[PDB]
Amino acid sequence: MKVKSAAKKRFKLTKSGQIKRKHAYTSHLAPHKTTKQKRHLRKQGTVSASDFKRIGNLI
Amino acid sequence: MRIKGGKQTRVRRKKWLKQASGSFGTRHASYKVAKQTVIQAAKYAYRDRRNKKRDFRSLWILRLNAALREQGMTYSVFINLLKKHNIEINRKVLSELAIKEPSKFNLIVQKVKSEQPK
Amino acid sequence: MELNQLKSVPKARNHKTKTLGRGHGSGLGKTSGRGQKGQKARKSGLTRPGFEGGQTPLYRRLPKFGNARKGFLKQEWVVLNLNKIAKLKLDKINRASLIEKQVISAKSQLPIKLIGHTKLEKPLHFEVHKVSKQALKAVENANGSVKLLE
RNA sequence: AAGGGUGCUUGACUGUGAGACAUACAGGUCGAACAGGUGAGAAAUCAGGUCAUAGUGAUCCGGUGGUCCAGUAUGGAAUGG
RNA sequence: AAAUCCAGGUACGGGUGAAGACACCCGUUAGGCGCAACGGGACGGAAAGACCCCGUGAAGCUUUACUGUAGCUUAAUAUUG
RNA sequence: UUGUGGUAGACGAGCGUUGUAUUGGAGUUGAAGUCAAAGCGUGAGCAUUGGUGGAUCCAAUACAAGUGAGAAUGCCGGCA
RNA sequence: UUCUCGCAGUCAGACAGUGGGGGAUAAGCUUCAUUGUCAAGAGGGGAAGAGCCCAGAUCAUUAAAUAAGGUCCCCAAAAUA
RNA sequence: AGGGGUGAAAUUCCAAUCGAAAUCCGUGAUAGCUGGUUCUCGUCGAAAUAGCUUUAAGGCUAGCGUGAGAUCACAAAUAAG
RNA sequence: GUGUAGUGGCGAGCGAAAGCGGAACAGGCCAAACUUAUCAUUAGAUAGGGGUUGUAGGGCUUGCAAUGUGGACUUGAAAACGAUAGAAGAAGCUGUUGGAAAGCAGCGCGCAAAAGGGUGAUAGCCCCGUAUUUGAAAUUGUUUUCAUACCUAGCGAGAUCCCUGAGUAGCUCGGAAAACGUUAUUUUGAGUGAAUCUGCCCAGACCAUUGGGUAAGCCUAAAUACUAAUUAGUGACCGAUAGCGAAACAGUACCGUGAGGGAAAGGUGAAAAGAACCCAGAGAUGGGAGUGAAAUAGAUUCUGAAACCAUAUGCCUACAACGUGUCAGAGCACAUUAAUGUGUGAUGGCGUGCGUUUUGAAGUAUGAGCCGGCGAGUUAUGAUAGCAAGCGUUAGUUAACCAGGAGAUGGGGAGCUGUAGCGAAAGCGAGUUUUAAAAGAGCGUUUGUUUGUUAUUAUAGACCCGAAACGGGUUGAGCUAGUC
RNA sequence: AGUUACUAAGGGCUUAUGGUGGAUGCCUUGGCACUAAUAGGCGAUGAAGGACGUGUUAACCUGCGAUAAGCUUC
Ligand SMILES: [Mg+2]
Ligand SMILES: [Mg+2]
Ligand SMILES: [Mg+2]
Ligand SMILES: [Mg+2]
Ligand SMILES: [Mg+2]
Ligand SMILES: [Mg+2]
Ligand SMILES: [Mg+2]
Ligand SMILES: [Mg+2]
Ligand SMILES: [Mg+2]
Ligand SMILES: [Mg+2]
Ligand SMILES: [Mg+2]
Ligand SMILES: [Mg+2]
Ligand SMILES: [Mg+2]
Ligand SMILES: [Mg+2]
Ligand SMILES: [Mg+2]
Ligand SMILES: [Mg+2]
Ligand SMILES: [Mg+2]
Ligand SMILES: [Mg+2]
Ligand SMILES: [Mg+2]
Ligand SMILES: [Mg+2]
Ligand SMILES: [Mg+2]
Ligand SMILES: [Mg+2]
Ligand SMILES: [Mg+2]
Ligand SMILES: [Mg+2]
Ligand SMILES: [Mg+2]
Ligand SMILES: [Mg+2]
Ligand SMILES: [Mg+2]
Ligand SMILES: [Mg+2]
Ligand SMILES: [Mg+2]
Ligand SMILES: [Mg+2]
Ligand SMILES: [Mg+2]
Ligand SMILES: [Mg+2]
Ligand SMILES: [Mg+2]
Ligand SMILES: [Mg+2]
Ligand SMILES: [Mg+2]
Ligand SMILES: [Mg+2]
Ligand SMILES: [Mg+2]
Ligand SMILES: [Mg+2]
Ligand SMILES: [Mg+2]
Ligand SMILES: [Mg+2]
Ligand SMILES: [Mg+2]
Ligand SMILES: [Mg+2]
Ligand SMILES: [Mg+2]
Ligand SMILES: [Mg+2]
Ligand SMILES: [Mg+2]
Ligand SMILES: [Mg+2]
Ligand SMILES: [Mg+2]
Ligand SMILES: [Mg+2]
Ligand SMILES: [Mg+2]
Ligand SMILES: [Mg+2]
Ligand SMILES: [Mg+2]
Ligand SMILES: [Mg+2]
Ligand SMILES: [Mg+2]
Ligand SMILES: [Mg+2]
Ligand SMILES: [Mg+2]
Ligand SMILES: [Mg+2]
Ligand SMILES: [Mg+2]
Ligand SMILES: [Mg+2]
Ligand SMILES: [Mg+2]
Ligand SMILES: [Mg+2]
Ligand SMILES: [Mg+2]
Ligand SMILES: [Mg+2]
Ligand SMILES: [Mg+2]
Ligand SMILES: [Mg+2]
Ligand SMILES: [Mg+2]
Ligand SMILES: [Mg+2]
Ligand SMILES: [Mg+2]
Ligand SMILES: [Mg+2]
Ligand SMILES: [Mg+2]
Ligand SMILES: [Mg+2]
Ligand SMILES: [Mg+2]
Ligand SMILES: [Mg+2]
Ligand SMILES: [Mg+2]
Ligand SMILES: [Mg+2]
Ligand SMILES: [Mg+2]
Ligand SMILES: [Mg+2]
Ligand SMILES: [Mg+2]
Ligand SMILES: [Mg+2]
Ligand SMILES: [Mg+2]
Repeated sequence: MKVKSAAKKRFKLTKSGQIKRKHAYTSHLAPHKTTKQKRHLRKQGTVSASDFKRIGNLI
Repeated sequence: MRIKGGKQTRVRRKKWLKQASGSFGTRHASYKVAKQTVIQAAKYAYRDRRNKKRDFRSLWILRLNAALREQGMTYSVFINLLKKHNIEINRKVLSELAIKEPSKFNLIVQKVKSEQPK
Repeated sequence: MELNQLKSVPKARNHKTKTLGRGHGSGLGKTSGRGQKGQKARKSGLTRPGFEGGQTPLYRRLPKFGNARKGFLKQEWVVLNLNKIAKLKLDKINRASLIEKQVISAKSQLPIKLIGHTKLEKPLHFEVHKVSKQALKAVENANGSVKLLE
């Protein structure tokens, strides 16, 4: 099996197996979002349980 | 390792054929029709065990009802008198008494008729 | 045990094999567990991994991570940790001493780094390319010493 | 009163954010409180856009500004982060 | 010989039922089995409906649909003074 | 004591076929096959006797599978 | 019936009662909310009926008491006023 | 001589075949579509719903099943206030 | 190394080069300088000597030391090991069932032979063979020894002079090769075009410093790939629907103009001893006789299943509405895997098949005429999870390869997982990222590894059957259309 | 007047037998996959593959080539 080249470059793993990710809606059209929204989307997150199984076998 | 089927299919097929012995023509010759008839016959046998339990009760009730009408009493009141007198006898044995032992059956009806309940 | 009576430990060798084609009595006949007349019941299989039926998959929806050092490899380091080095039995910890103990391979030239905070009782004499300030403080709080190779 | 007028102003701030609402996911909504430096006011207090709910489009690609990161032997540069 | 054929010992009327019954419910009629006839029914037989729809099916054809290309035409350059 | 209808499906426990490895046993005084019978099991299944047959087969514990047929307008052969 | 992990199937539903929308207070119509059954559930009543009523089949018994429903005959079971 | 031939032109004919022969090869083309999928017993036992989908006969996540483990009460059910 | 760096409508996907561990190992030779001889020597050509490079080499002039070692090498001579026929090769009788002994039983024997085949059943000692010891006139293979050709040789000094592969390397315009979808490196269709050891190329655009290497000339054993064929042998491979399509005279019969497509079919008995002879018949043939253990083993030739077709003992059936059965039930006829027995069923109650797909099928939906055989969840390489075993806290485990029986295994620690995490990264480190912040927040401040089995999954055709099609090659104008 | 058996043209069930048929079982001068060696070519000095012919011998198969079911030598 080959690791998907798109699964990597977008999902980093951690010590306990959580898969770190970046928030979307952070590429352009900035004035259409509030500074609260922008500063909340700047921080990184982890995949939800509904996607953890699908990303585990993808990596 | 080429395992070849032989004596396995024939034995389990001949079991079904043996069960469907005494059927009409192809229903005992061909394995397929024989298998269907055995399954259907098993369903019939299952259903008629339950239905036998009910039909024989009905026949005993009919015979007992007739035996009482000759003496002027009805089935609906005979069972009520039996309960009030605490007598506990199957309608089967009561019908067997009325067919085999008329004198002793008449003794039971005489006591339930008038004697004080309990 | 003899060759005419040989037995495995219970619940180690034989497990219930799910035979998918042999009759309905096993609960795995006819359909064989695929369902009914749908995509997952054909010979093709289970589509592609990560597919969402045409909706943009999760990876295609999220931004890509950035690689600052493009085309480079991180410089690997051999790290001696203080919490476990006490369990190891040796004094005057240099590169040569680690080779006989086989913590480091003799055919490796990676630089040695010292890391750790856990207090140690007996003194050790390290020969390390790099050492933390507080790791050195712990080592020198005992009667040990550390020399920084260059 | 959350409506009208006047004076002074630009919080239509920076770094964040315990806890919740609603949600398949992605996203959305409210927010106490902390640090920095301000505006109004004697002060208490209020100000992280409007009486509230519509006014918006993911990823990829490339462009612009800044930058305490990288710079394929070394110093730069190219090219990236 | 032939297509056909789940096993059959294969009535009619009203009703019922997957909505038009030889087989179900309630009634009526009918000794067993042929032969010659004629086609009412067995939604009769032959042809995995050609009509309609569906498939991110195929093929043929058309064009100012898109992307290309044979050919035709123009210029630079080499053979070229 | 509470229970035991059941499709899709999940889980557990078993039967049977062929061969191999270890043990033991039967067989021209008749093995397999094959037919019949008024047997034994909860189920896959397993015996007893007799006829035919003429040389291999059985039991136990493990292991490996081309390992289980009623349907595919399924293929082949035979016969209605 | 909450939390974590392994393996699924399901994305065509139907009818009955009740409250409505579309239709015409028509549909065994179509689209919702809710209570049940069938799907995946036999038995008894409804003459016959997937969805109505009574209920939930481990096997055997020619034992007894009952639910819906019924007691002239078919067909088990009644009498008084 | 076949993304070719021939055609007093009908999509004519090209070995009983022609919207583009016959045969072999890539090839076991692909088919979200039909059909089929072979021994037994026991425990439990659904759904036909929401959102997204060039999606509507398909797919993914959530909801409902099953196996293992944890949570003993503050968790979840049945009644009264 | 790793599915890593990277490359991808950054989508499906693709995927090295270093380094490390192994198998094998080998380096040689031309052009130019310089020189010799000859070509109307206009040679700028032919045939020789000299030379083969990078810690630069060679030529020019001048000396010392050399007569060797080794080849990818020619002829011969000799020897050894084989290949293509073969020779020798131990050990048993008696009795019993039986047609037949080799089975069975008693008493023995041989073995460097107990692999196998045949012999009237199942033989170590009946036979052929096998283990072992041997043998080649003739052809041929490998290796070794001796001689013999050919090639093959070091370290200095001075001169400061000469040579070192040109339409070549670069550059421009279109393509391509490399993992790369064109780009440092490699290659080329068109055009242009250099320099000469203070030289030229390279170290992912490019420049400078440092370093590495010598393009535009050639040849090169070994490890590597494969088996139509010859010899020996093996198989938890097949055993006439299986195995090659073909166990038989199979690419045959047969189909088609052709390319092409393409079957079925094995077994008497130890030995033919294959049935002389008689009877019926025209004869085949049948019934006896005979041979044989068996003729119901008879050439129709091992065993002989079911569907299917006939005969018969026993029971029932011609007023009867039937998914053909089930529960009761007389009478009739028998006697068994001795069992409240078996065969039939006058009559009464109840009763609309099996799979498929559907909300719902007795179905006026679908699939099967019947019987028998065949017929659909696998393998290889990885990931996750459950269960179990081995080893354990500086753990755990080997891959290739070598030896060993086509073995378990030993050597082989290259590597892989875990041991410290955080960050895009330099970097820091039980902390780290964000930030002016140490505050706050995110992630961490611990529970391993290698196998066996099961389940799921990824790449492969991936449970089986089925398209209309698409692309590449060949065969067809004996029919037909046109032309000659 | 009333209740009554014998009928079986034919059919049904059970059992037994005979016939068509070649399933199952046992076996194989045959296949398949490999191991260890050998070898890796033939041809104008006429090849591979075929036609024809050759017997004391019907055809077919095999062998052989007018020296024709075989010729010489070791
Ligand atoms: Mg079979
Ligand atoms: Mg099931
Ligand atoms: Mg499943
Ligand atoms: Mg469906
Ligand atoms: Mg299906
Ligand atoms: Mg499905
Ligand atoms: Mg879309
Ligand atoms: Mg104001
Ligand atoms: Mg305001
Ligand atoms: Mg783009
Ligand atoms: Mg650099
Ligand atoms: Mg016929
Ligand atoms: Mg109706
Ligand atoms: Mg159709
Ligand atoms: Mg299309
Ligand atoms: Mg297409
Ligand atoms: Mg021109
Ligand atoms: Mg159950
Ligand atoms: Mg066995
Ligand atoms: Mg026998
Ligand atoms: Mg099979
Ligand atoms: Mg609904
Ligand atoms: Mg609906
Ligand atoms: Mg309604
Ligand atoms: Mg309404
Ligand atoms: Mg309505
Ligand atoms: Mg409706
Ligand atoms: Mg359904
Ligand atoms: Mg019901
Ligand atoms: Mg009813
Ligand atoms: Mg129950
Ligand atoms: Mg009662
Ligand atoms: Mg009542
Ligand atoms: Mg009555
Ligand atoms: Mg095309
Ligand atoms: Mg037309
Ligand atoms: Mg034609
Ligand atoms: Mg196919
Ligand atoms: Mg398709
Ligand atoms: Mg249940
Ligand atoms: Mg529901
Ligand atoms: Mg709903
Ligand atoms: Mg679809
Ligand atoms: Mg789901
Ligand atoms: Mg000899
Ligand atoms: Mg001998
Ligand atoms: Mg022998
Ligand atoms: Mg260059
Ligand atoms: Mg390429
Ligand atoms: Mg140089
Ligand atoms: Mg560089
Ligand atoms: Mg050079
Ligand atoms: Mg064959
Ligand atoms: Mg055959
Ligand atoms: Mg021919
Ligand atoms: Mg005879
Ligand atoms: Mg025959
Ligand atoms: Mg025979
Ligand atoms: Mg009669
Ligand atoms: Mg009458
Ligand atoms: Mg009737
Ligand atoms: Mg009847
Ligand atoms: Mg009856
Ligand atoms: Mg009926
Ligand atoms: Mg089935
Ligand atoms: Mg339908
Ligand atoms: Mg329908
Ligand atoms: Mg019908
Ligand atoms: Mg139809
Ligand atoms: Mg259909
Ligand atoms: Mg049909
Ligand atoms: Mg069949
Ligand atoms: Mg595991
Ligand atoms: Mg090993
Ligand atoms: Mg913290
Ligand atoms: Mg362990
Ligand atoms: Mg002509
Ligand atoms: Mg007769
Ligand atoms: Mg008869």
